[PDB]
Amino acid sequence: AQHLLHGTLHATIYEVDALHETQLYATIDLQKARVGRTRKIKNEPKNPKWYESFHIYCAHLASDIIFTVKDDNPIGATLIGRAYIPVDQVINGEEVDQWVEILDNDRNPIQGGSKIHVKLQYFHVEEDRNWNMGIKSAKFPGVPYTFFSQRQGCKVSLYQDAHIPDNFVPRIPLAGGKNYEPQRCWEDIFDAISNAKHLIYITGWSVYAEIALVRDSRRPKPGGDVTIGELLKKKASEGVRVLLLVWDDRTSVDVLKKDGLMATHDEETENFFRGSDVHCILCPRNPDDGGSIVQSLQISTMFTHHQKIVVVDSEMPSRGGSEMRRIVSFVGGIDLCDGRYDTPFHSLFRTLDTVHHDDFHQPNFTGAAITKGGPREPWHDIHSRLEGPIAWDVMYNFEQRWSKQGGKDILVKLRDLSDIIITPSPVMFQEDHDVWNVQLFRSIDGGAAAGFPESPEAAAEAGLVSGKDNIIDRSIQDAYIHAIRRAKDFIYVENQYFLGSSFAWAADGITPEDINALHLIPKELSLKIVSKIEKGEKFRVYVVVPMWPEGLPESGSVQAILDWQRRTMEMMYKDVIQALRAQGLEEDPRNYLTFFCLGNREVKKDGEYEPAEKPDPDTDYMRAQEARRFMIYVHTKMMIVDDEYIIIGSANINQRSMDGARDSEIAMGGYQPHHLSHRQPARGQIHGFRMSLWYEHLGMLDETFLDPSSLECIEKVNRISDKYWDFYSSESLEHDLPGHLLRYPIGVASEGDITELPGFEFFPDTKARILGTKSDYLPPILTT
Ligand SMILES: CCCCCCCC(=O)OC[C@H](COP(=O)([O-])O)OC(=O)CCCCCCC
Ligand SMILES: [Ca+2]
Repeated sequence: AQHLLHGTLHATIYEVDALHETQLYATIDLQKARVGRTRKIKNEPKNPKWYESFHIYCAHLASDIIFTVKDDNPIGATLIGRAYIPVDQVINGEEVDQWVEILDNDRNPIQGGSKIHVKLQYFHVEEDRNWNMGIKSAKFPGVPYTFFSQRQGCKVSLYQDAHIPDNFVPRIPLAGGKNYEPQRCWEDIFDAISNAKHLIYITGWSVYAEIALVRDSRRPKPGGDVTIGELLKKKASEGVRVLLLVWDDRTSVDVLKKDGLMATHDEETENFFRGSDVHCILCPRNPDDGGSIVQSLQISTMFTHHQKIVVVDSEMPSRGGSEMRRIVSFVGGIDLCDGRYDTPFHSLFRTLDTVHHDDFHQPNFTGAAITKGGPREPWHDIHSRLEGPIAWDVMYNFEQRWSKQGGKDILVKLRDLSDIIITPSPVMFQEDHDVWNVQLFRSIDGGAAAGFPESPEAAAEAGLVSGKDNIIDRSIQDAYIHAIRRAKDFIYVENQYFLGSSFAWAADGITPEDINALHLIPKELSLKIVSKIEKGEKFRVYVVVPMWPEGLPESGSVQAILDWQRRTMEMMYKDVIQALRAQGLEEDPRNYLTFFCLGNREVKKDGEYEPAEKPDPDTDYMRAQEARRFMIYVHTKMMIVDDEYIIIGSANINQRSMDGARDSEIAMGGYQPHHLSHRQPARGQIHGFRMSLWYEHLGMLDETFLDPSSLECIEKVNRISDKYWDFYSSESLEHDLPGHLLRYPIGVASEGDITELPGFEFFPDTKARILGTKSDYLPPILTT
């Protein structure tokens, strides 16, 4: 490991020239990091011949690029050769077109001649016209090598939580002279469902038919008390085509109940719509490549369809009148199930006799229930509404899924409604300063979605890659990579998971190549920080994660995940410290990369709901109840870059979501072309949205928050978050927490190692190790 390939590797793998029911393929490694594989080409034996374009994104230390030729026959797997090509030949720019050799294990050659042929060419990241330049013009063409292309003429409504009460957001001034206006997710979903006339298409990891979408007594909507299940049956009865694709976890219902069993009522919902006009379909999810035959058998009950989609037809944005319809779609992190309704208040105890009395979510305690009291787990999340042509791309993703894994041939035929539902159309003129350019992205494979291109040439144009048994759409990871690479001022992430780039982890008690969390997001982040230190340019990265991922915090799963997270932070912090040290700067690396979680703490006021019962005596449950504090769960999957570009979707920053062929995901990336930060700072809708989230978490607006690349900003934000952690973790309680953003409770050693905060080996009120524990039982494929 000596040279750094940070950029893009164009490669074509041609043949072997010799040698002496086969299924034969070839893989590309960068030293030990797999970055590509050809298709299994089959019957053909001696001179097997693939010609596969590869567009590879690199952020790797390497001495050699290595091609391995292998045979995967079910009669038995088998390695053939191993070609080397020192990266020295490739760092320069160049176009290495060798007829390189197919060698063996001691590194002398295989049978008697040939010799693999390959074409390579490496572009460092600075070759890209947008590296360190941002979106840089309203002519920006989008992310390349993706299945969906950028759309123009779109409108995006950014959703902070499921609901926002009146008089919540402060005055946040935006470019056109107007103040930021907050939108209401579930209010808008209720209206879109209520008003549909032709189609309603929904996919979820969980749909619970009993939730009511509208609950704010000071913002009442007629019919709002109806449950989503009864709303959909009413709509279907009128003749609207209501199609649902809800994840089928293929565990049967566990009739018994230990009470932070979070269950995806999948059988219950399918049953709820039986005999109605709603067509609900349980949709199984089998991954593409499960590893061992032994490994595959333990894991293939455990991968999910994770897309949260609602698609409806809606009336034409319109003054009057009259006749016609468009398509409107929703994507983000918010499923239509229990535990997801919340507001930025994120109350622990003060809503249990109002909006949460029959929607009590708390899976981190054994046997938590409303009858025993708080704290509930509050739900911070982010969603979006997409109008304009982009809405039809989400609809089309549903159509590909329904055709491959759905039910009867009952998709609404838009060609038959050409006189009612328009073709995919702008909702605004491109000259309107509110207009959005939006592009859809996915993690999905050919086993879950019909209609992917077949020829390897058409696949590579869409950025699709060959899997074990299916073609793979990984445009979500690619969209994150480009969004990070073009970043020039700051990145703000809120995500449920933050772990990956395991090829660059320290071999510390693990064999890194075993982990296979190969997506690049954490490495592109730290490489981006590194490059701005080197240029003397200001840059900051803020990351908001949950205090711990949902579940009992001592459970093997949570502790495994917290250990992956710790190794990812540790690798990043060593990149940043090494770069700082290389400039002879002695600085706090937390002034360049800073990690947060969320928390609440409420005093007990008179007249609060008093539960009848009580947790058991020395439980995590009882401690939390007495300390009056708990985490605010970060379910967000969102990244804001430079106040000008935003990604919202279902995809977590882990290998499960970023791989392509594990869970199925969806996200949108967008910007407003008239509100870029190329020469001014951007002050459009994405800026107002960031400021509203910051107001929610920090409890205040501050001048410094306008420019988060400034040192003054990151410093003020950390300092405040340190004070909130002290308020949070203190045993005494004088007053409510003034904000929610807590410095993530870890310390960074002077060399990058992650250390425990003195006195906080365990999260407050728990016996769960903040630093995580590697599991002996869970395979990395399940937890990364
Ligand atoms: C003992 C509990 C462990 C705590 C963290 C994992 C919790 C979990 O598996 O959550 C369910 C998850 C999808 O739902 P959500 O997490 O997005 O609400 O299903 C997924 O698709 C995500 C799985 C990601 C990695 C964890 C699985 C071992
Ligand atoms: Ca929130």
